[PDB]
Amino acid sequence: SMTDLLSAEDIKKAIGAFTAADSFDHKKFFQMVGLKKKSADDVKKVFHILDKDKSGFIEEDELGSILKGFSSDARDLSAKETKTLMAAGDKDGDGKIGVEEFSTLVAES
Repeated sequence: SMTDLLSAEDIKKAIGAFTAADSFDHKKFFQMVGLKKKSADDVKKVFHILDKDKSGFIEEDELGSILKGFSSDARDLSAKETKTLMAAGDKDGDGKIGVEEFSTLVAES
């Protein structure tokens, strides 16, 4: 889980409070979820949870799957988010998010 690091409450509200909004851009959700509340290391703690067999990074395509890790209560990465959230979080512009970019996504939102 990611409650000891990331604000457990935030993730609960941010995830279940935005059905369509976050559906467009989770960036804002990134703020409400409380991912910024901590540092890249803290947020990364979940990255190890979700990025278990992603070889260090998840692909925008599969990103919509791994999404449920946190979003299991909300929706997943759709066309909009793949291009919006993945392409954003992965500011480096690699179409994917790895241990390196997962820190950048914190600076994004």
